[PDB]
Amino acid sequence: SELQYLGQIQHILRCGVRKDDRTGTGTLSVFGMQARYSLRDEFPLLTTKRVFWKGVLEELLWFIKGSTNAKELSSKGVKIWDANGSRDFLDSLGFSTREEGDLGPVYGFQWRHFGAEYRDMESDYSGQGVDQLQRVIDTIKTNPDDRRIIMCAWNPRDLPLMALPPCHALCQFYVVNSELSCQLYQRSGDMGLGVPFNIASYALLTYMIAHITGLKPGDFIHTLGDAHIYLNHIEPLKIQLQREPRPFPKLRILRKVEKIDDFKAEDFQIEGYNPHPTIKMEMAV
Amino acid sequence: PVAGSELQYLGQIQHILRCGVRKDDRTGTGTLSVFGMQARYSLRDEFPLLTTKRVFWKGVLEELLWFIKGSTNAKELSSKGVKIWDANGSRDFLDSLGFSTREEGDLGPVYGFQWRHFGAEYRDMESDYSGQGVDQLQRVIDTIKTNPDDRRIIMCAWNPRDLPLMALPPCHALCQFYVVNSELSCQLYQRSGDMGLGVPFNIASYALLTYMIAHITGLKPGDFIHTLGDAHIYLNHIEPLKIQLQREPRPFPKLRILRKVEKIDDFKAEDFQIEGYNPHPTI
Ligand SMILES: Nc1nc2[nH]cc(Cc3ccc(C(=O)Nc4cc(C(=O)O)ccc4C(=O)O)cc3)c2c(=O)[nH]1
Ligand SMILES: O=c1ccn([C@H]2C[C@H](O)[C@@H](COP(=O)(O)O)O2)c(=O)[nH]1
Ligand SMILES: O=c1ccn([C@H]2C[C@H](O)[C@@H](COP(=O)(O)O)O2)c(=O)[nH]1
Repeated sequence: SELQYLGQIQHILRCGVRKDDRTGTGTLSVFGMQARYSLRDEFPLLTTKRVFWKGVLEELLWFIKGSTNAKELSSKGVKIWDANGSRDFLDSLGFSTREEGDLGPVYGFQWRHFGAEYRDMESDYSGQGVDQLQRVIDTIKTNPDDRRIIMCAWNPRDLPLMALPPCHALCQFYVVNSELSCQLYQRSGDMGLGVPFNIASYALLTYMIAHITGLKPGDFIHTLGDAHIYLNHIEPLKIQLQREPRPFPKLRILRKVEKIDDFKAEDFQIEGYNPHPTIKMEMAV
Repeated sequence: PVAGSELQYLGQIQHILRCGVRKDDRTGTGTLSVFGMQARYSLRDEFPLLTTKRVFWKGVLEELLWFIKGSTNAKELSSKGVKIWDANGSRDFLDSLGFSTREEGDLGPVYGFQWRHFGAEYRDMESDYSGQGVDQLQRVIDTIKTNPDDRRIIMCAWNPRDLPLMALPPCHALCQFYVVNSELSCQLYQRSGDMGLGVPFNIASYALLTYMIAHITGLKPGDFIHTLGDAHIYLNHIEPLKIQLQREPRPFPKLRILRKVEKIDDFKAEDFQIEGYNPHPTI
């Protein structure tokens, strides 16, 4: 359960090697990890530290709508991408002609219009590109034993146009005994700030697709590439590691939804979530 | 001591036999399947060519060189004695997918096309794609030489746009490279792995690729992390694998690169020598 995440934190603190990165700060890094989180009658929202669930829900709906505009997500109260869409950051990447908030062809664009010619964030891409999100839902409805149910956000062609290359680069879905499972490949995971957020993110997505396809949520397999702890996250994570985890909350979908695009934020309710106080961990940039 | 050796593969075989659920697949046969597995194989002064069963090393070497050249022609690999792709390029098979206008052997935009010209408009196997697409294979080599701490060293063969034009969607869809202490490591994401026939072949394949890139970039090979999606054992493979599972593995061989190669395209099959490979008889 949650001990698997805490075990990964401990393993990086005890066996992780020092490795500098692009942000100038240091990390303790381990390459190649895998954890398994059950989705059966529980939702893996971490209890040893309060997780920004409101951000998790809005960002996933922000992904599903295909939006690549940081202002669209920030206006919902979730400012997690405002640093990567700011004028100073876009200029540091050479995007002087882009309006502030244009993250480029990122998660939302690749999920819904993979292969389309990206112009800007306010363009209409209807009918353009590959709709991977609907393709995986239809494949599950008709051929649940398929071993190719993959949604990939890593686009080498669109890569130089992205404000930040996708961290959760590829995910695969798996069905057996009417149970829907999902494995995520995260090329680089910020164990302090991003990883707890990403775990609930793809657990919520599996709950959405299971509800649409009438399946029961199974497991979420979290595979990491460069699993790293930033140096300014060492002391906060040592505090979290000394906390006793509480029971995971449960996720209730309030109404019967037929299409993935009809999900609203008011359709989801987290019950029984009593986390420890939040731990401030600053984003590296 | 287990460590990152062949015992991990045998352990995965045992775990699927004991905890794998029955799951039908696209083929007429069944599988015992487990979703989500990960193993670690050391590349330090040894090469993970499995010893509990003889591995088609000639196929491993020729197929990787066939990928590096950007070829999507099954006949080009078949002419080297490796007929593993001949079924997916046959005339009967191409017609069953709707590719009636394709010459026999045209596998479509597959690994060789996606590794070297990702995003280019695919025509056929005899086309010239010079200057078109993203050369991921050269990009990862350049990134390792100049920015080894980069967390984006990724070569991805999964192309949703080119997917309906492929004779077979990529099983090993994405791999990532990692550098620390002058050691090059590689993690592979395999969406579905045949533990009996494919997985031992794929382990040596990407371990050999790590040896090639380490030789060019002047780094030491480290570990190869094998991540699996649908790790499955075919039902007709259960009894042969139970026999292999009762065998004691022998020490891994060593891979020797005979000459100093500067570019990934200059590697020939005669540049590699496997020494000390003593596998068990085939089952
Ligand atoms: N280095 C580095 N760069 C990154 N770029 C984007 C991410 C992903 C990502 C950022 C932030 C969060 C979060 O939880 N944010 C907040 C939580 C709270 C709260 O818990 O009260 C209040 C405010 C925020 C906020 O950011 O407005 C979650 C995922 C990321 C990373 O993880 N690492
Ligand atoms: O969803 C996300 C977004 C970002 N990050 C973290 C991983 C890295 O610490 C940083 C991205 O930096 P690069 O690996 O691209 O250098 O953000 C995550 O873990 N998950
Ligand atoms: O490099 C490869 C190619 C194929 N396979 C096996 C996995 C599956 O058993 C089958 C492919 O079938 P699909 O997963 O596409 O259904 O071939 C491998 O293990 N490795």
